[PDB]
Amino acid sequence: MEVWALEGFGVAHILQEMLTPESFRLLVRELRSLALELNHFLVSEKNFQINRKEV
Amino acid sequence: MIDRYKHQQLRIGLVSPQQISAWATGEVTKPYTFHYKTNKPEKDGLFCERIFGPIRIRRYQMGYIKLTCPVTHVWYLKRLPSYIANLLDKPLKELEGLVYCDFSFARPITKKPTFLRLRGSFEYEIQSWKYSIPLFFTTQGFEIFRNREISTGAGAIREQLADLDLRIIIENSLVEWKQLGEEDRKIVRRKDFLVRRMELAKHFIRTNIEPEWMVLCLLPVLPPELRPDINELYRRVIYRNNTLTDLLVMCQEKLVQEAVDTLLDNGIRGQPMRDGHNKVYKSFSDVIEVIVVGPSLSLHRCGLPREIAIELFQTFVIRGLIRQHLASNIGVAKSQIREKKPIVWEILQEVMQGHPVLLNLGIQSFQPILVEGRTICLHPLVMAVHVPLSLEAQAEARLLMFSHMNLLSPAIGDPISVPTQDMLIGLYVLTSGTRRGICANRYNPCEPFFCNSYDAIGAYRQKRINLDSPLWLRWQLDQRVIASKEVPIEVHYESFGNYHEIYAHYLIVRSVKKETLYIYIRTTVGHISFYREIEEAIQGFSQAC
Amino acid sequence: RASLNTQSFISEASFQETARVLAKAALRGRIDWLKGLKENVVLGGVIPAGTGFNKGDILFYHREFC
Amino acid sequence: RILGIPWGFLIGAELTIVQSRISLVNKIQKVYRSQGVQIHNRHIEIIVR
Amino acid sequence: KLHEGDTEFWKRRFL
Repeated sequence: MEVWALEGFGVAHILQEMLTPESFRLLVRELRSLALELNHFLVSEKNFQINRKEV
Repeated sequence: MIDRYKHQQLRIGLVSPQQISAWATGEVTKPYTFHYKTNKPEKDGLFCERIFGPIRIRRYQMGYIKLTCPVTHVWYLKRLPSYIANLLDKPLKELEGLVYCDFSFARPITKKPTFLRLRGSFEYEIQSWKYSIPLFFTTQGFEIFRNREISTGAGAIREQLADLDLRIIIENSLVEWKQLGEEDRKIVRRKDFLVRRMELAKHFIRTNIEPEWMVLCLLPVLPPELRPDINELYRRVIYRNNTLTDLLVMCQEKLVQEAVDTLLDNGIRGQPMRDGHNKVYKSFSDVIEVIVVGPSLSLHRCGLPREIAIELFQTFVIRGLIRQHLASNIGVAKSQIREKKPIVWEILQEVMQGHPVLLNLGIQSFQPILVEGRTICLHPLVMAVHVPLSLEAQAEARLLMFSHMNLLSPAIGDPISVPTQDMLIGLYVLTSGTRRGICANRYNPCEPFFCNSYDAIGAYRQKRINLDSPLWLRWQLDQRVIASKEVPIEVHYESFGNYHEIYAHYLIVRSVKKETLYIYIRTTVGHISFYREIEEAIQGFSQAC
Repeated sequence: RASLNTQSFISEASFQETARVLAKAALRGRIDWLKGLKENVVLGGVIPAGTGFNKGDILFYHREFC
Repeated sequence: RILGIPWGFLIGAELTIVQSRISLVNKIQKVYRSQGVQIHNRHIEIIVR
Repeated sequence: KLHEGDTEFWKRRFL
């Protein structure tokens, strides 16, 4: 409910501080134990090149 | 304007055996956790330092188990509706016995030559297949083509998946779907089966996911730091898998397959595996699934104790000591805070000023002030305390979350901080005017005049009048008194031209000769006090801003 | 039922029936473009709303000799 | 049975959806207004959408 | 008689 209240105010940077990533990096490894891979890709809006984030 | 485009995506997909190996390289081959004598991680065990790292990389480094026999992934076989059964168009009953019962499937493949007229699932064993055929072709020559006429276990399923022609599935499903259309609870059910099968086939074609990856050849291993239940399940899988490779049987393959099912998703077969203390093992599927009132405080402020404030703002107090050269470095700045050197509290007041904190409209932002005592002091119209660190977070707290730009609730637009309880009775008693009628006079009747409101209030302070005693107030503004819209009770009209209009709450003096218009209001100092409080609040704020 | 038929498998998997959601999405290589709020909360990024919305020598040495 | 292709389904869906939205909002607001709870129809219409 | 694609006919029956 605290996350919802912060989102309702639109305080995006306060929410980021209060959440921080180890929570997501640990999630990827547990999904890997089930033979699933979760890759995070960034597509550049300038040259359309895809970057695989180090997760 | 042009949007600031941001294109980010994440995808999940089934993982190839090659990708599983690429994660680890790294093979765990021993069921040992830790040595009893040296208390060191066993070599090539679940905690091997050559596989996972020395005792931060142990939180992220994967390993893998090389299965002697392939095992189906329990997600895609048993969770109804089954994906493997739907893709192969075989009932899960006839396909589950190929995994957990003593059955065998004939003609698993169709892309290589065969010379036997066997087909389908054989619950028993072929009699001639046991002695005559292996003898006729010799055992060494028989093993080459043995797993092409009839196979068993999860490996037989993987051969069927790998040899599937996904484009043939789409055309066969479509023609069968239309044939049922030209022709009651089974026809509809069979149509839904065909649509799911052709939908499933299409997704494999346009993606890089291979359907044979639903049968696991390698088993990825969680990093040790995430498993400081799961360890016992891993040892159980390793133990039986090492036993099976020593024999090289079908009963042992079931033990390996069942153990992997327990590791991946327990509670899918019936009675789940339980340990000696009667506890059901948790698989990975289970894993993934004081305040004191302060009435003098402002609406935007709060009071923090020294003991709480110094911990919340310790980083800023240290920087303030170093900046003003009261402490040489970080180490000295800590000792002064430890020893309660009085210069610490002067710095604490400085760094707290202008730095809002979040208190958890359940969470709001207030400007903290140091208060005496040991308790947190909140204003009467309102435990976790958060201190924003970055300037972006401090800007949001001051400009978006403060208790004065959120005076209206979003539900219907009502005010939030309306006075209540003791605040409300004080206003009610203050504005409850004079007694009237039979409550004011014992008998049927068949008051001071004040030039301005300050004289009336001054007479009240000198105990000359009571809070609810009626009085007449000379009024030198416009007629702005909320009252019943009524004609005068009485008009007293002098023959020289002046007339007095007596209303229920005010008297108006007018004339037919002059333009005079004098207003006297019958009120109490309580009503005057309430009007003055709001008016002086508005005037005071305007002058200060 | 509407919350389990969204455009983000991350939101569905963190709401209810995580194993069923992830098994189906993984088999088809489902892509989440992270347009919503809870999607980015899980990833620990900046939500696309509020303050996060919309990405937040000549003439020298050439003088008169005189 | 009355209208043809992309008109029977199109108009039929509009009538059902418009009727459903009117009744859903009324039913929700009937509960809160009987309890004295005032909520703007904006918030309920967002959920019902 | 079939009337598929005849918008004017369906407009008349809609009225």
